[PDB]
Formats: sequence, C-alpha cells, structure tokens
Amino acid sequence: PIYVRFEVPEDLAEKAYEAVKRARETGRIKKGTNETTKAVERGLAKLVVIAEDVDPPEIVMHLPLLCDEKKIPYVYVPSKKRLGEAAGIEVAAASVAIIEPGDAETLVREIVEKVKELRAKAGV
Repeated sequence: PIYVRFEVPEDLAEKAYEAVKRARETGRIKKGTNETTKAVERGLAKLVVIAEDVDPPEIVMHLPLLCDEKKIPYVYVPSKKRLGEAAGIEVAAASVAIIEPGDAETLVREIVEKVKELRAKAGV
C-alpha cells in the first residue's frame, strides 16, 4: 500500500488506537479524511492516525506528505474498523486527527517519540 510509508510495531499501533479512544472520550478529535486534512492544513492536529486498509486508498494517499509539509507527526494502524471503534463511531474510519489529547496526552507523546525513532531508522 503505497501510502503506507513505514512499518509500525504492533504494540505502538495499540497505543495509537488507545490514544484515539482516550482523546475522543476526554479531548477533541477529527474523523474522516476531509476533516483530518483540514486539521493538518490549519496546523491544529497534534497527531494523525491513518488506517492501512482503506479501499479505495486514494482518499488517504495525500495525507502523509501533507503531514510532513506541516511538520505534524503521523502513525499507521492496520485496521480502519478498529480505528473507527476508537473514534467512537459505529463504522470504519480512514483517518483521525487528534486535536486535543486530553487524557491521551502521555500516549500521544510516547507515540510521537517512537515514530521519530522508526522514521530515523527507515530514513523516511
């Protein structure tokens, strides 16, 4: 999946799901590619979470490069279904932007630091 630019360890993906849930429950998130893209463009996203199994994939393919342009970190999770569950909706979500982490503050910081590690190693 060409828009999936680097591998993510399974336990970090779990942290990402849990960060989305906690931010949704106690903070503010955006759901879906249109509001995720706007939050990134506007510099409001603290962390973007992108599902690896979106089909058709075109709706998410621009997000990683846009995040990079805006210096906003992103991470991947395998399952749009699980990402939607975390985002508090009844169906799959392609992407989420965490705006206000709330009680997800620690997880978000942990995820950002760990993705920095992954990307330094991968060189992407």
